[PDB]
Amino acid sequence: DTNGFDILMGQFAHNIENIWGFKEVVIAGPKDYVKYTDQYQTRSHINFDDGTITIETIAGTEPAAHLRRAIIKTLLMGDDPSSVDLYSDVDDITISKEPFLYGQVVDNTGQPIRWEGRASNFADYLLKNRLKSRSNGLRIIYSVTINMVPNHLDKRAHKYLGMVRQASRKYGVDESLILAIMQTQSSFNPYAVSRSDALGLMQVVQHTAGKDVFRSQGKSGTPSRSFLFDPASNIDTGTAYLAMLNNVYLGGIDNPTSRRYAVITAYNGGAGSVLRVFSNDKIQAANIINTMTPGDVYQTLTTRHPSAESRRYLYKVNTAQKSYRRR
Ligand SMILES: CO[C@@H]1O[C@H](CO)[C@@H](O[C@@H]2O[C@H](CO)[C@@H](O[C@@H]3O[C@H](CO)[C@@H](O[C@@H]4O[C@H](CO)[C@@H](O)[C@H](O)[C@H]4NC(C)=O)[C@H](O[C@H](C)C(=O)O)[C@H]3NC(C)=O)[C@H](O)[C@H]2NC(C)=O)[C@H](O[C@H](C)C(=O)O)[C@H]1NC(C)=O
Repeated sequence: DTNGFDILMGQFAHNIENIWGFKEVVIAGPKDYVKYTDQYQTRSHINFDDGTITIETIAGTEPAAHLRRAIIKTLLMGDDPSSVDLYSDVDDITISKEPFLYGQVVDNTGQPIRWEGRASNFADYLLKNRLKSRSNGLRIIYSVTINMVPNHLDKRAHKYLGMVRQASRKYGVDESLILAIMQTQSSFNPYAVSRSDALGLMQVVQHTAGKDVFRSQGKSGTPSRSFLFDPASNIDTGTAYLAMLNNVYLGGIDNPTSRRYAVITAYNGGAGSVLRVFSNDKIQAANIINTMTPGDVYQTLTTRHPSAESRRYLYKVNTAQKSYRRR
């Protein structure tokens, strides 16, 4: 095991904790892109659920200078998530004719940003007119907040719809379920990384779901971090696990709506945990489910299942699915 990945997460967080204070240890998550540059002095934070871009620095020397730098690079960054290291300070951000953010944010001119010229003017504007300052209690932080367009979610999702269509046809899993999961888990952030090393758009863990999927396809080993950070691959894997959950691990459930509630919960909690909500023996755990209505099942799962994380998850995913379901 290269748990030596845990180690440099530990090293990463401690390097930040040293420089920013334990009060300011902001680190990438499933719905939050956070990239440190300039030796942990400058950080760029995209918050994908709230539609905000926050670019901070704590450097006491020419803060505007390299706020400007992060601002231009972040706006123009070409999404290759598999080549970006959010647990590192090395600048592995690349400028692209087609920035990942293109269309999700407009300058104060109202124009989408794709050229270094326009990006530059916009940085200069923000620096002159929206420069903010804060202090942790012990040292001064300079920042710029950039609001993303109101329909930024839809813009982002548009990138992956084709993949979702394909995966859905392939594995017989509803588009709306894939989209509802993906939205809930990452808000369609391809750089998404969790505290349990779930990876990518559909937040797939390598040694559990990833391993199962490979095995179920005559394939050997476990998907790498590069693989699960490639949109197409990740969505195909996640969707495959959705199908594996639905046919194999939870096929005992007869009612498709009840199976779905079970499948959704299990995607986050494991089918094991889900079955052991009805009882320790998979057999009549399944038929206790076969006695209840789906409203029951959704009830019993949203209230009486161990992981609080899961109980909210099922509520969340079903709530999103209802909006992606109608066409
Ligand atoms: C962003 O939030 C994170 O979301 C992730 C999902 O989007 C979620 O990851 C999921 O976590 C659960 C466990 O927490 C995990 O479920 C396990 O899955 C494996 C693989 O199918 C099961 O192991 C198999 O068990 C069967 C029999 O049941 C065996 O026959 C088979 O051989 C086993 N295969 C392997 C490779 O071991 C496992 O079943 C256990 C062993 C059991 O029956 O008791 C499941 N666990 C449980 C408890 O049932 C799920 O697959 C995993 N990944 C995905 C893509 O869904 C994150 O959860 C993390 C890991 C967490 O625990 O916090 C979510 N949270 C975070 C913080 O990242």
